[PDB]
Amino acid sequence: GNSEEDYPNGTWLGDENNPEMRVRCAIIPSDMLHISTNCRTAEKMALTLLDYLFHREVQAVSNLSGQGKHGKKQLDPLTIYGIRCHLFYKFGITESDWYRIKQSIDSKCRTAWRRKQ
Ligand SMILES: [Br-]
Ligand SMILES: [Cl-]
Ligand SMILES: [Cl-]
Repeated sequence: GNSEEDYPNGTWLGDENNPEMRVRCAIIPSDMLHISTNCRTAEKMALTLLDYLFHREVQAVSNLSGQGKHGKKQLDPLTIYGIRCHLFYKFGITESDWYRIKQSIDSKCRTAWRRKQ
């Protein structure tokens, strides 16, 4: 989401006060606060956000780059940037951290695909 109207009942990933580090999403306010306090590492928060933001059927046919053996859709890039910003504001992730978090997201998408077979 670039705007509040995209998800009127949702939340901002990142910080609403920063136009360059915010992405509107479908997660409701109380659920976002639950994720904040229950997901105690950046990796756990990333993977939990992924399950709130992308249906498992979408995860099964997607990955970050949109590449695979018979094609994969890219996970929505603006939403992924929103995850990055959200993790930065909560945990202070570095570039190295983010690369690894991306590896964990891609592994989760591969697991979603395997579970369907
Ligand atoms: Br990004
Ligand atoms: Cl809150
Ligand atoms: Cl778990």
